Amino acid sequence: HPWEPGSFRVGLIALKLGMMPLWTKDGQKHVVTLLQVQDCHVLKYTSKENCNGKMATLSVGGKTVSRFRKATSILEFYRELGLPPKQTVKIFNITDNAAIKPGTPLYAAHFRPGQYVDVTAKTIGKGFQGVMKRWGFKGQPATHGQTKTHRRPGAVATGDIGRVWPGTKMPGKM
Amino acid sequence: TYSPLPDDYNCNVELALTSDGRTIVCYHPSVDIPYEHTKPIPREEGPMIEQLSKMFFTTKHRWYPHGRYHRCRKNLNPPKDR
Amino acid sequence: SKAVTRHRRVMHFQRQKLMAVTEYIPPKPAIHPSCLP
Amino acid sequence: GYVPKTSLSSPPWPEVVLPDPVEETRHHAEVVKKVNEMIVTGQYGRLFAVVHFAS
Amino acid sequence: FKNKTVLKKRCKDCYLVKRRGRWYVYCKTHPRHKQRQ
Amino acid sequence: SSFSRAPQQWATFARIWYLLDGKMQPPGKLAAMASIRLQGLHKPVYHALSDCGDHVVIMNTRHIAFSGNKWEQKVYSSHTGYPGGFRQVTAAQLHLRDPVAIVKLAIYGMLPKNLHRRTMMERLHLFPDEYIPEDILKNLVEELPQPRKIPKRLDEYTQEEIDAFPRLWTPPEDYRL
Amino acid sequence: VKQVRVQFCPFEKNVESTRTFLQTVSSEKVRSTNLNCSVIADVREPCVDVLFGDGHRLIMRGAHLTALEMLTAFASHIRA
Amino acid sequence: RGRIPGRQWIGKHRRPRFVSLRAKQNMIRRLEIEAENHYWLSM
Amino acid sequence: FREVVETQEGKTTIIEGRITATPKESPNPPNPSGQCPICRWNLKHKYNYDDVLLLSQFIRPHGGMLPRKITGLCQEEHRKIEECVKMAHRAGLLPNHRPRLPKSKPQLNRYLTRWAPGSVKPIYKKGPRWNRVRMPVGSPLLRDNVCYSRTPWKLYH
RNA sequence: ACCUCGAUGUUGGAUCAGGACAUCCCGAUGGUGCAGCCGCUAUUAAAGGUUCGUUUGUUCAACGAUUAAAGUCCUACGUGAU
RNA sequence: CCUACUUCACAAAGCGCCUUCCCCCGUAAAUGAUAUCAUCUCAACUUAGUAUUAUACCCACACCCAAGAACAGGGUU
Ligand SMILES: [Mg+2]
Ligand SMILES: [Mg+2]
Ligand SMILES: [Mg+2]
Ligand SMILES: [Mg+2]
Ligand SMILES: [Mg+2]
Ligand SMILES: [Mg+2]
Ligand SMILES: [Mg+2]
Ligand SMILES: [Mg+2]
Ligand SMILES: [Mg+2]
Ligand SMILES: [Mg+2]
Ligand SMILES: [Zn+2]
Ligand SMILES: [Zn+2]
Repeated sequence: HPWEPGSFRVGLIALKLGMMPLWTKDGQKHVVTLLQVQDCHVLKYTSKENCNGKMATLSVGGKTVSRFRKATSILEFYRELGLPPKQTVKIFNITDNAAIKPGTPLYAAHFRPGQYVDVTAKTIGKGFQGVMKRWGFKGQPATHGQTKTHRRPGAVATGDIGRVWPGTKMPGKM
Repeated sequence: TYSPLPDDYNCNVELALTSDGRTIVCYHPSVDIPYEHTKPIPREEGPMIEQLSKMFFTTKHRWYPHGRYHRCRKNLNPPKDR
Repeated sequence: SKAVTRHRRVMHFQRQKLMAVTEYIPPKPAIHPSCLP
Repeated sequence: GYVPKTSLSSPPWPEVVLPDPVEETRHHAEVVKKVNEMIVTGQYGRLFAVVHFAS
Repeated sequence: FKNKTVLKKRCKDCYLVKRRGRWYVYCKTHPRHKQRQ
Repeated sequence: SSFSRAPQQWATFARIWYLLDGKMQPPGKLAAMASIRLQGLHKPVYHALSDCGDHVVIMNTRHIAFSGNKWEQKVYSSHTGYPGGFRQVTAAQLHLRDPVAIVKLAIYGMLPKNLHRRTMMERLHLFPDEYIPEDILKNLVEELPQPRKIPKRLDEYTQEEIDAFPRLWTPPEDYRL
Repeated sequence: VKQVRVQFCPFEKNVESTRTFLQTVSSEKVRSTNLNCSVIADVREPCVDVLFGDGHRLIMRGAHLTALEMLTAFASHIRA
Repeated sequence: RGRIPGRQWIGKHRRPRFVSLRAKQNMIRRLEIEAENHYWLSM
Repeated sequence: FREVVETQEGKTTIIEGRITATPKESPNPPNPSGQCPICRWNLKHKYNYDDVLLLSQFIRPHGGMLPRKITGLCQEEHRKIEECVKMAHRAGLLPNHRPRLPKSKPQLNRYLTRWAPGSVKPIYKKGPRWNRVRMPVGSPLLRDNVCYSRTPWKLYH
């Protein structure tokens, strides 16, 4: 179908290769990241009614992986689709105008220069981190008597409530 | 024509008093369902608990097991009446 | 609290009931005189 | 004393007309006779009874 | 608009209007007479 | 009578499906009826330990009617738990957001505050509009009378009723009206 | 406004509206507001004919119009 | 919110108490009984 | 009832008034000597907001009330009729008496609305049990309406 | 002088702050002895913010330099099993 | 987040870089009755006046790991 206002097309699943500089004609540097589209294919399509959401959904799979390390159901699904199993499958909300047959490949040219895009990914896992690094708490002074308190959280709550509010910023996985 | 209650359901109530007025008699023959008011006879743990709750219109809680304490406290030979 | 207080002292519940029971009841003139000739 | 039909002109409950005493007493007698004939002919199975015993 | 518990018409042109649930003294010749309950 | 023990017990402790139509009905009266039926308090064999509740299906819950200015004055309050998470939403706003929350909350409040309340709410079924699922419709057994009789509009009043109602005054002939 | 003419038959009833309209329009304040504006309160059903400065005519038959309505229409047409 | 200072029903600032129609009727009934008592003691 | 009709012909606009047919009070009122229509027809305390057949007789074609000097109503019954008319309009029982002239507003069914919907603030802080902020229902002007129930009307909820 | 003296650790600061609005700044609005710029006053608004230093243990105060502003409070005068 | 610079060096960081998107209501006005004027309207009503936030995100042995206290998670073609 031709493009119409209010239409949302499918995206891709790329692989973060790295970063490099890129200079514009005004002599300004910009750090630009490299996203490589590695074996990106449409895998599944569910219509508005089928998914019950406000928009249809297209599943897109990327970074083909070994068939020996995938669940039997996933292997069956990919065998029926006719493609090797992909590392990640993500769901894109689209209008019915942008429906694409499952199995079709997607390419980096799907986007074009000058466009503006949104990129979602799992952030670098820093594990169980202290309050200072996780929430940028000031911490306590290094000297002037401080006994065994340099990076600990201060008061976590007030005395009256006699509890800790849900959502309190505490040390934990970051 | 007056009827204290509708006679379209259950028995047909008819109240009376004996001549002395010292006892009330009630005649309540049961009403049979009319043939015209009738139709012809037609011719994992988490998912399991969710399915059972959907089936029986209950909550998930009752379908979880109980500890040995409660299981052995339960009386397996309860008294039976009638 | 003294018998005479700067504020309206709270009455004992029985006294409150007594006052409510002994409130003034105006005479109701059956048919309202406004719409009688 | 006429009142035009409004939501409050008449009581919400329906108006009930009780049977006239003479005809109703005749019906009372007829029903009592019917039940008495049932008892005479033994047209009853189990009988239950509310009985005041002790207290 | 000044908040007043008692509203007074401060000139001939002031008028009382009950708007958005409360009384207002509005005035066009002397806007400073504008009062809100 | 004359039934076998198990069929008799099944018939006695069977759960019935009732239908309420919430069109122009007070959510409170709807909730009272629904709570009675859900608890099973309408059964002579009722007992809190007998699990004698019945299914209640309320349709047209989107078209409930509030008496007075409750649409703007009644406030539904909740707390997400997090600091600053106190949300107070008026009845109109809550109705516009969820067309079932008003009746659901009314029934939840009227139900007893014990561990059977959530089971009773599971037995409860609410639908914003006339549409009902086919399985629920087949399950339906009885339709309860609407607690509030809907007053008739002038457009709905028949000419016979208008003629029957007398003219109460002679308007002046030379009045612009 | 250019000219205003009011005609009526006083011996015939239903002339109070037009008579009060005549009194109000001829009130000295209006004539001082527009001295150039000319009133011709003839009399001989009752009618009021107003010719404006733009050569536009308003005709108010005050048989069944109250003075307030006639004056409101007159002011509205003045505003134009 | 909506606190009664100190203890309810005793302090200067007590929790307000309001008489219901039920209580009014009860008191009126007792008053009627006592009026009849006055009458029967007056002879 | 007279109606004002204006016709623009050329540049000479005419405007006249014609007296159309007018309703007449039904013959033989049940209670003659009643000083006003309501007390004359024995309706002093026997009508409510939903009695549109009664209310519309005191209604301008666009929903406005009629003056006392014209209707003949006593002051108390005029106030009662005005409040009942407001409640009926807010409940939607007068669909043919709408204001003269609309974006689609949300449709919330109402009845017995004392206040204008847009002039009441939400009760965010309802008081304690002894000082609860209650939501008015109906009108106090009808507190004396005939009560067929043992309990009186609850004007505040 | 009602709980606590077979212990409820109590100034100021650090840390983290939750909350109220009787709003210091940012938003909208009425009045003005509102020409404009500054202001003053009142209604609504608590989403966000509300500085760094010299002396002083100071909370505060003064002073220096700023800021859109450098708010008033409650929280065991919040928070010493941090 | 690490392409540069910096601490530094298979990486973690800032002193470095990148992205950050909607309201809220107090009043100001139209038409218009009660009260044929007028009146912004706890009259019916028309606008500034919007929330019902919208969209976004997520949705299937053993060894190594940008995943991690353990567990869990990703890869092993
Ligand atoms: Mg440090
Ligand atoms: Mg030490
Ligand atoms: Mg140390
Ligand atoms: Mg206390
Ligand atoms: Mg002591
Ligand atoms: Mg003492
Ligand atoms: Mg101890
Ligand atoms: Mg404020
Ligand atoms: Mg103190
Ligand atoms: Mg007007
Ligand atoms: Zn003034
Ligand atoms: Zn009267």
